[PDB]
Amino acid sequence: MKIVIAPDSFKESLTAQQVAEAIKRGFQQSIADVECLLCPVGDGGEGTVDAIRHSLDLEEKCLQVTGSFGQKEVMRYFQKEQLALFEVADLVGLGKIPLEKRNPLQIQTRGIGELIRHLISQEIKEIYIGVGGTASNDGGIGIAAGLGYQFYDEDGNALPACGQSLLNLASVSTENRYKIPEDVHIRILADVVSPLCGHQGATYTFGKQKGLDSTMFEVVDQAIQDFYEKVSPATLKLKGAGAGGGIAGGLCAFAQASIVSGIDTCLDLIDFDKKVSDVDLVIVGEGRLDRQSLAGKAPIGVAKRTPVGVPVVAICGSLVEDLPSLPFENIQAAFSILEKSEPLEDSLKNASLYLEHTASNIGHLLNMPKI
Amino acid sequence: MKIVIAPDSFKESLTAQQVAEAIKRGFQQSIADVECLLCPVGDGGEGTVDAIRHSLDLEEKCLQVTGSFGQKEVMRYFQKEQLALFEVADLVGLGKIPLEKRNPLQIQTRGIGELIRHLISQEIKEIYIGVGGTASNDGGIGIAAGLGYQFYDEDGNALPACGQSLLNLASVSTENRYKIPEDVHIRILADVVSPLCGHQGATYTFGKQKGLDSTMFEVVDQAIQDFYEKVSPATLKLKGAGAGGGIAGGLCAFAQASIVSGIDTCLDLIDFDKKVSDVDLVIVGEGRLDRQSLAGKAPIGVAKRTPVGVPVVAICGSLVEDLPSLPFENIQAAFSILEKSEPLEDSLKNASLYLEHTASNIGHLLNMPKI
Repeated sequence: MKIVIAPDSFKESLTAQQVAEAIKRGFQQSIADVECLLCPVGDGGEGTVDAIRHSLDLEEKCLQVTGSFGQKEVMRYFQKEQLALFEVADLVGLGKIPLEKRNPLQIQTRGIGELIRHLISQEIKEIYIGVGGTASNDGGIGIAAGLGYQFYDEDGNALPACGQSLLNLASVSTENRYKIPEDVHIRILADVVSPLCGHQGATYTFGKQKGLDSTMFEVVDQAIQDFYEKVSPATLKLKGAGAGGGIAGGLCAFAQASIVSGIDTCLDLIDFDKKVSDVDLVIVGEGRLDRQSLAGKAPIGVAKRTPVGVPVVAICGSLVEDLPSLPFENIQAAFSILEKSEPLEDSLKNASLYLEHTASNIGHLLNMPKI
Repeated sequence: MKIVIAPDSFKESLTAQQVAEAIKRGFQQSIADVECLLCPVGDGGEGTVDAIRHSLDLEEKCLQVTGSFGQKEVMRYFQKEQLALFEVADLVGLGKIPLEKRNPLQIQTRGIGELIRHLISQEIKEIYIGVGGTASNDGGIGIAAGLGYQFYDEDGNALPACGQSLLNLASVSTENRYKIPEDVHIRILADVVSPLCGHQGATYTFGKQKGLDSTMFEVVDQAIQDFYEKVSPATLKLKGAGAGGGIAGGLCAFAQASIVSGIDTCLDLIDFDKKVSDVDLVIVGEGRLDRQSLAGKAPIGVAKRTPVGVPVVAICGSLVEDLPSLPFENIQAAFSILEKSEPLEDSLKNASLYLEHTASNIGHLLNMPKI
């Protein structure tokens, strides 16, 4: 019996790789003679790159680039031939910026632009960018500045490249703008269709979680709009241009990048379609399983690509009550790993162990005879 | 496919019968040809008699007895063939007395004695009594005062019958002591091993859980110990005698009652053995499957009685961390119905929907062809 374990990561608890391994123990502990293929995935959220890295041989490289606060910092990315990959969070990620230094309007992102230029010079044709888990809200101006663009206010001053400056933006020079070769494809793995500006835009949707008082929302969101009205108004219509506090947009208007399905892309990169060829069972999952995760998130993404006749089972951190009755399509069952009423932070902490227990219990049920 | 659903009750949530019906539903929607036999069980806790009545025909009878505050109350008991069962909770039960009048030392339990005498006068030889979920803490004097014993204070006045009088108890007259026929057997179904006194006795273990304040712990506990030292010293050694604020002790001391395994006794009454003689799956479970009291729990008891070769799946409200590795004591799998992190109060209310979903998910895993 071959089981393909393709879980997403558990937000604030475990990487997809850790989830997959915990599930594998449970099954090895309960089903004799069983092949468990680990195939951790991602839907575009932070960690999605590390997941792909487990199914695709890549080489880790580093590059000294401008950090989130000016000083030179080393950024990472992964290559394989003319293919490269990297997470924008590896530079300006929230998970590496202590709260004492959290002003989404002070953070710099140009370093991302620099990374791209070096990749092109290195003869790289396919650049997959992960966005998300970011702590910045600069509508993307950093990517612009990082690609040539220069800004000025009501006075011909340099104007520091940061979100805060978008407030005092007037003059804009698009002279020495870096040109991306037409044979180079940049793709942003998206996990959300949030637009640049608006109530559902980047500033209103993710501004609070990353140190921005609601008062500045209505103002900053406005400055971001004017900025694009001048340089690239067509970007204001792009679906997921809001991801990364506007970084996704900056990448579309200045790096000619396009935003694609985070999960579908990930699945193609790791050869999921081949890995599930002639398989008995497929395990799916994520931290919270809701109506949306069954709409276009990792879980359903994996299920949709599973051969006909192959049962799919979900093992999640938790299930919301607004879930459709199962089986849902090919998803035959869905389990929550929670074991007892306890604080949330204790569940997240024992998730690995809980995951194993659930895999074992499920295993035992499968080992059960038939009468 | 024959299934026997033998769950215990889910304290402060559902009766064993309700739990079983919810589980049944889940299986009737996930398994094509399911034959579900509901067999609710109890281990002595409040609700046990009710579970028994679903598998054993008993005529419901009433009796005008002395209530918990003096006035006349109508207690209930159930008789079959020379046999009778009743729960002490039906008179002094916690789930039958609001906190407005909640004063554990002011509650009178002589009504239980009254009922027992009536049972004997009805020529009943087998009496099974459940002691659980009580609201009183009188060490059991109420049982004695209900069986003939009389008490007097420091100067010689007839002291009222309640925990409080234990504090002014000066002397006890054993004259009008009611004599229990030698052909009468009063057995107590207890789910606790708590002794009468001490730091793990009736007062200290369950006194505050409802009523008594911590400041009066020593006074009441010592006052109770003095009472037995004067009338029934050995009873102070009986395990479980602490059940029901001491009522289990009183019964043993003044009614020549014995303390038996609640769950095991219950399985015999409902005729569980034959019910599962040729079945394929037995479902068990309770509100909280814990280790500190693992051995003794209703679930494991029901399990160890399931025939050889018959898989047992436990479905519980929650599971403690110290649970042994599966399988253990016939239990092949142990699920928690929990779906998400939420206050215990919400899980208790949704308990019914959760059980249905968990049984549903289990059935689907059972319908999957084996390899």
